[PDB]
Amino acid sequence: FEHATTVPNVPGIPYKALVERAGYAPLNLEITVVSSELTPSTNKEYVTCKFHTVIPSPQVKCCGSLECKASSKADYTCRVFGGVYPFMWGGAQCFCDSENTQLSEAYVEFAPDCTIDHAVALKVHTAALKVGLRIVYGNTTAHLDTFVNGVTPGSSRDLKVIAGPISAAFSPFDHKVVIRKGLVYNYDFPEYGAMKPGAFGDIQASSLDATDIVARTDIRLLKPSVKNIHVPYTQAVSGYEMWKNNSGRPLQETAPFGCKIEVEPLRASNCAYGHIPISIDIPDAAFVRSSESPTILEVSCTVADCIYSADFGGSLTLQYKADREGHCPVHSHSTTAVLKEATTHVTATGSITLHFSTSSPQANFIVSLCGKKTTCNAECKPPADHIIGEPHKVDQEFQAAVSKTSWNWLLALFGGASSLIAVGLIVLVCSSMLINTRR
Amino acid sequence: FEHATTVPNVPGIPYKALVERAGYAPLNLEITVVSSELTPSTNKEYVTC
Amino acid sequence: PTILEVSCTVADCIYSADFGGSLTLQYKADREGHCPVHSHSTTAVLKEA
Repeated sequence: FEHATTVPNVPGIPYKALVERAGYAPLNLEITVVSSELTPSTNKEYVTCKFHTVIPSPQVKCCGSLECKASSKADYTCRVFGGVYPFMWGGAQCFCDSENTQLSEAYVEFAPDCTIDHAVALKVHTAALKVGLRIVYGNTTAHLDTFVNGVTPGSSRDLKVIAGPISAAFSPFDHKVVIRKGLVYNYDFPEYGAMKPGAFGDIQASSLDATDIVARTDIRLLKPSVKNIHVPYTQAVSGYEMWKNNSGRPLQETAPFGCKIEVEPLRASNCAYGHIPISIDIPDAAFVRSSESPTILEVSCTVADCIYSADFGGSLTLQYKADREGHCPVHSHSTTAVLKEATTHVTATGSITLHFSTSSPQANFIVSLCGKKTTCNAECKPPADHIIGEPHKVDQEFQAAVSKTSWNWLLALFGGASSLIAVGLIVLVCSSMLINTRR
Repeated sequence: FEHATTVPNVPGIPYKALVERAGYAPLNLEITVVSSELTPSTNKEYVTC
Repeated sequence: PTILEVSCTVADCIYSADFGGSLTLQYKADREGHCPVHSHSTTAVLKEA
């Protein structure tokens, strides 16, 4: 039976449903998103990190001239200085006062420590929500993973499931994202090759192992104005370190919907966003023929002490009579209430003390027991503790958020205001017809 | 879970209340003041005889 | 345990400082066990709990 329903995309929440085929008995269905692994499609724009300004050993032509040459190295820059007459500890390193030039040279390369303390820039073209689902149907159950797309079904042995499209398309990753030592930051990094000095990504390459690194750290070669040989290099503060100091907190602690964030591959885990359209290809052998299931003769309900809370703050006792003992499914036909239990034993007579959690202050919901339906209602009170360590298993249907004791006043006062809107016209009709009867 | 109630300030009398822990089955609660010790703040003024 | 049905029939009783009152309750329950018993009304307190 290819049943279908919408499941709330909240991790660990046991959503419950009931399937009512014609000839087969009612069967309990419950779903929980045990995991979500929203992984975006991504590619490496560039790696970036601290750079080891290498200022290579300078070159000299003691009596002649020199000229720089082009090079592929990152931010490679050169100047030829005249009249340098440089010295080393041995003494003067050249034999001409004039006619002597210094070829200073500078370039940048990834520091040896970039093997680990480095960042990688990634784009997130799109993200597909792959949710691991725990599914239980009748007494049997299976654990499987599915993609919330509505195109590719997730099948676990005989049980096949199709999920999606997600109710609300969502992703925590901004179009640009940067990864650093397992942390994730949504910094709007500049495009490949678009390096700017001192900002993030001032040096970039496709890989730390690459030999085509490029950079633009505004490195400047000053005029050697000292007796000993020197290459006075002045450059912008290392952009990677500057960003590291001002990155703000990582998305890993600020992503919406409480999503945990993990690398390898980049993904958002346990996001609690929207709802997941679910359809299940339940194998027929899971059901039993209606007459095979115990069936009630008479049922009644009593609910007491209930409290609207994320906890199962409600308690109710259902009284029943049934054709025979056995196991029965139980469910709530009102989504404003959900039961803790799901299946119970039953007897020719007796009662089941069920547990439930509800948001509406009135426990006004139709409980279904073994295919029968019985109304239950009672005043539920606000919890004594304003905070609970558990997510709510229900959402406030505004139609029931107003208590009967409060909805009472709405449905009372909205009526009376209209009470005379027609009476004036009725009096007009009466007087006019009296005139037409006497005129 | 916490509960609160007023209690008659009478020694030896076992006061009794019922805690209605929502979905948990209620629990009896007898509050019994074994003794009271109203201690005034005091300072010695002087000894005399 | 929890009780499906219950009713109160008070025996002869005396309003006094002591437990001069006695009452009885018929009950129907789902199973055996120690249920709590208490008086929600402030003007009366049960000896048993």
